[PDB]
Amino acid sequence: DAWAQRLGAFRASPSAFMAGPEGEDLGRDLLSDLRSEKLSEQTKVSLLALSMEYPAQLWPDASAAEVAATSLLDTLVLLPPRPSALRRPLLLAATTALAAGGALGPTSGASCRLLPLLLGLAAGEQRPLQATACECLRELESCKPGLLGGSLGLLRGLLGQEGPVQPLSLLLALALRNTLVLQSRVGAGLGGLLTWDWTLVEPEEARELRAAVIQLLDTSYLLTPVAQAQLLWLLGWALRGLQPPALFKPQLVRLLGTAQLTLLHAMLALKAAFGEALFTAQDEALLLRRLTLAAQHPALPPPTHLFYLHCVLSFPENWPGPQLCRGLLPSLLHDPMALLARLHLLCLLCAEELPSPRHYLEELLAGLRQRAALDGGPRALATLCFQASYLVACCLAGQPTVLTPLIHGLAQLYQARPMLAPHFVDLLDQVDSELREPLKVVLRQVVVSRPGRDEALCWHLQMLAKVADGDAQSATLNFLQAAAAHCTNWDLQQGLLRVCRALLRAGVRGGLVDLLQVLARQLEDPDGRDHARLYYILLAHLAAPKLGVAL
Amino acid sequence: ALRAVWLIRHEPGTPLGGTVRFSRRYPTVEKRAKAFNGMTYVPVPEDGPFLRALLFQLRLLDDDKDFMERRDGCSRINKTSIYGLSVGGEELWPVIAFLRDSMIYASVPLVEQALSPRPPLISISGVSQGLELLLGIQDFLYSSDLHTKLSQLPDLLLQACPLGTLLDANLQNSLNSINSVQPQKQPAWKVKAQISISITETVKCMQYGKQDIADTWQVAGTVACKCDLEGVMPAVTISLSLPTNGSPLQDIIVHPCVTSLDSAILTSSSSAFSGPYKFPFTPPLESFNLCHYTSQVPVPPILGSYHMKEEGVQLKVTVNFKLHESVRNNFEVCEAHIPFYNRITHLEYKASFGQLEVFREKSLLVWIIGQKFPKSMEISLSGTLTFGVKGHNKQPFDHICIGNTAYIKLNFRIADYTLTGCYADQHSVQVFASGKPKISAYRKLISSDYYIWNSKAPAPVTYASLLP
Repeated sequence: DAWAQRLGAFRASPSAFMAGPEGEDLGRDLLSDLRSEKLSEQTKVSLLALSMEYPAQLWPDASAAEVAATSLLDTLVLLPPRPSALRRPLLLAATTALAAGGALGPTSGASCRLLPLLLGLAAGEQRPLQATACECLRELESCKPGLLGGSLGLLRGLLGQEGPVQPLSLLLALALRNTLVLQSRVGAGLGGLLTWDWTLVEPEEARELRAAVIQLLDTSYLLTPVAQAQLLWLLGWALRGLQPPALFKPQLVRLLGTAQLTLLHAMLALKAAFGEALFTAQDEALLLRRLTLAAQHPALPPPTHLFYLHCVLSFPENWPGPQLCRGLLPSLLHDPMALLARLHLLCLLCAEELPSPRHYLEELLAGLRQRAALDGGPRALATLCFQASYLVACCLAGQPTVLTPLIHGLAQLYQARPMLAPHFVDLLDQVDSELREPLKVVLRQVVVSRPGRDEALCWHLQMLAKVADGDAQSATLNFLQAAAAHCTNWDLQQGLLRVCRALLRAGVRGGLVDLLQVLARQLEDPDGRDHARLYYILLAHLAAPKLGVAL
Repeated sequence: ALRAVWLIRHEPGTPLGGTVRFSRRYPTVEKRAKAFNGMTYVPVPEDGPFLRALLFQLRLLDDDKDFMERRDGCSRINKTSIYGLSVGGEELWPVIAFLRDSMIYASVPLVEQALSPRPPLISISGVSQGLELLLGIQDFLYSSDLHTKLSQLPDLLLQACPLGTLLDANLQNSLNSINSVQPQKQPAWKVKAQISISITETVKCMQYGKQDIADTWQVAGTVACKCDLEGVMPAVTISLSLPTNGSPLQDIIVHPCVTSLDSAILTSSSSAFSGPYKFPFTPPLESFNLCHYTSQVPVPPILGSYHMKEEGVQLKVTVNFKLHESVRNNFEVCEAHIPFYNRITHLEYKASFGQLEVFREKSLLVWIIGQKFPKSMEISLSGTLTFGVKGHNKQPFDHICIGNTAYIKLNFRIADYTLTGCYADQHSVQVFASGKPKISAYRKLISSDYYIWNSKAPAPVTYASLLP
């Protein structure tokens, strides 16, 4: 329990404890007992794991980072010459401290001592050490561009020699990209780079690069899917503008016969970056079919389904039929969050208007409404209905044929389930005017249709406030007058004056001098009555613009 | 390149919501995020605030709130599992998550461009990378050992994701490489030819049974194999012998380790030959799946019906089944469970075969048909189920079952008889190597979703079912 209680307070909160009194010397102790012998294997392992995990919290300044770098390097060299388990973690922790401290640079002794060490070690627990060192070198090269562009000839020559496929492959690819970009930015090329410089921080090449790409592809057969995806993504970045892609065409075509979440995205971004150079006019069709298939294939988890359902909608075109729209069209066998990924397809199909797609949309939205009206269910159902309504409204503002049933269904749904007041308010606050107005009219008609004796008044008044205007005066005034007697709690007594304030803003003048008057004279809480008095005075004594400027 | 990784077990009722079992942050990538993003940078919070925000956004922490416009809004639509967290007045983006068997998985990747316009998700590689790592962890932890699996995880993934960049997504391989210590291009996920192909064709069928409405059945199948043979490059591609009565393969997708899929597999979506099944693979230390197939057969295996005349409190479920002759008459568990959503006090039943044991809750009488149907191939239940005080919330509330609409949930299973016709063959082994394939093939049948849909009531319908 020498260091366990020490690291507990830090891994509870790094920035909080490092801002405390004891954390001032925590890094000092940790660097001190690095070469000690009183610390067991487990304590050293745990301390070095923390040194891995948060290099930004104990050595902020560049000078402190350099000092810690030299200290770690010293205790790594000065280790006992016996097989132990501090070899790789020490190098990786020093790399983390140097890279995240900002003290790395060619003009510093710590970096000039660390970099040759990692280069030699990775050049070749020997295999795990080599892998760890290669990863450290690649990460350092990522931190400062070109930092590790020194031994490219070594890896080129020793590709068949010792060294794990994945680390050297990734490091070589990253170095190629960074070095070639920098040198072509200068104006020159590789200049013999195929055979530890620090100056990069500030024809034959085609054949050499073709050899590089074939070697990378050949060695990539061992690459795991995730690393394979990043390799191909950055390669498709690099060689888009800078030999035909028919070298990598067989591999890409073969990999598109898969459905793994990473190779599919590698193929998708490869086509979205390379554009229409390699894509055929019909290969886009097969890719679209497979993405749509994978958007609903039972053998895959929900996340993969929804990922490809988002990919298909924003699919990247090469040179900007109905059956594909029938392999993904929504149903009511779909879990709540997998329909809205499919609603755009149905809105697209029905916009240009087998049962009539409007009829199927009516049945689907009617099922969603019937789910929503079920009292005693979760809120996911109502959220589904309203998000679907928003998507169709934005997508189909311009066809009253499909929209009149939607408006009628929403009105009936409000009549059935008054507890959904906030959802309608948000929808009204988002949708455009072409749908804001008729829905406003019909929902006002629904709310003022009842005499006003319901127990859902606290849910009616919210819509009444969110919709009241100067179109239908007398009906609204009658409904509000009836509802005045059914307000006993402060919540409804504020929704009601929210309605009156909405009328205020609209500009209605006559009769309101009595509606607001009666509300102010016949409510329960004093605060609502004073609210009404103020708003009635504002409407009665203001000119039209000054109310918008002084109320 | 991620920024951090998580694994939070779902703990209902606890105010914190769970106890993190894994929280590794890579600060090299955070400095990279500063350098790349610039003015749009938003830092990664600590464990506590992250857990609070993620459980809030996943709708898993106290969903009883009336309306939170930051979550339930009509303008914030989440059509993908890549959510955007809002921590410390900053919109963290992108944050990944999914749930299965009470185990959350999460990650925040790196985007190498500014966030002032939210870049399209068809471009960020990190979303795919985070999702795949999370799926690999999910497969590892609940593969089949209660805490010896979750204890070694921090010492497990470090060997796979040391400094923010993944190496291999199979955590079983991290266990193989850490606990146990390649001069050729041996695959980076590998540390007497015996193969255990466990094919499994689940018959889900909303049989319905109307005139214009089609009877909706579809069988979901898969093949789990392994070329777990010694040698340098042994070759064992197995053949599955669907008969002449059986259709060719249907709905083929493959494994990440799998090489490719045929142009017909790309075409035949929802060569068309029964052979020779030549499936290229790459011998894994994992279990390679050369394909997952959902075969079609025109003959439904079981047919059913259901009427519930709501004569007050008399849910007379005059059921009537029809066991197609192609189905072997020996069912391991043909429990024709009959849940009673939205509704047994008085089991005044008339069971033709097998007990109809009302369960102790007296809410859903799971009528165990048992093991085999009678010689009449028809059960029935004219039960005067005189239910007492109307349960409005106690009963299982299933929205896909309202009113006189419902269906019998037959949880029926069968050993080695499915609806497709899989039969692996070994005498036709053709390869560029030599060996003895011990192809321990198999099959099964499960009730994925076998709702014998009541034709005396409306049923939800898919798209093509109404299509003539």
